[PDB]
Amino acid sequence: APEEERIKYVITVVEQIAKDAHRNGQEELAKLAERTAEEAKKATERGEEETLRIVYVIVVVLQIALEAHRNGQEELAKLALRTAEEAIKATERGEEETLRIVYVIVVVLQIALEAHRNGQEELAKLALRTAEEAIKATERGEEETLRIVYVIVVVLQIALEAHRNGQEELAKLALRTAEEAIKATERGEEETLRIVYVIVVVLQIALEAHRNGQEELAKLALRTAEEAIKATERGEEETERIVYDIVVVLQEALEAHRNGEEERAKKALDEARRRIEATE
Repeated sequence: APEEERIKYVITVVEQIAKDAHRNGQEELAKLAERTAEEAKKATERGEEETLRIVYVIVVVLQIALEAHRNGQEELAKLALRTAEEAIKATERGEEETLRIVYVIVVVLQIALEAHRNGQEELAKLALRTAEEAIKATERGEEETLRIVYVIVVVLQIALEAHRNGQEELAKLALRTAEEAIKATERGEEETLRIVYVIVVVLQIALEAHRNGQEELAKLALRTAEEAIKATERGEEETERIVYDIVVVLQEALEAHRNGEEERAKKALDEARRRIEATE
């Protein structure tokens, strides 16, 4: 399993740095390596669970399209097919986004492995703390995607219940809400891909500069990628605030639909749609 061998090598290298730091006496490097190696384990475990929920979402959206076609409602089946296609495009973008983030971590840890092996302990500590911030930022993106997945799953359940209850207006309005949530996630993936590629370029500068002996250039480039990751985290914190404001609206739509007040549930999903379109 190539998806399993690359992760094992990443964790093995960092754990090897922690053992070498302890025998040499650098506990700051040891505690930084041990914590970074653990953050990678949690990012891998959280990534595996994130992949399963996304597959589950795609099955549900496709399941609705096949069911709505058999029940006669064709306009809802086309809307679910359009929603499913964008969910697939969103997942494929996340795959390339994940593939570039993994390369980010590998390059940084390669800098840390070479810096610690060549004696530059201050450069090795700088690389490991940048690697940890990159993993922490990735975990914050994984948790945020899971929050987005929950928004989609709740909306998909409303559309299925409304479809089986003959409430096509609420079913179409829900799928449209789930549709915009996927479009908003796509636009966030596009802007993130532009940032991650920019960070890859800067990290390749530090790796080559260290191998060629430009230590001052290597530290400044590695330092530049650190604040780029930190600046990206601060911007993502604001996006998390809006999503929580959307989840509260979906809970109002859930409670209005289960209690029969369908007019309040439609107004709630409509207000949530305007907020989603404004996010990105």
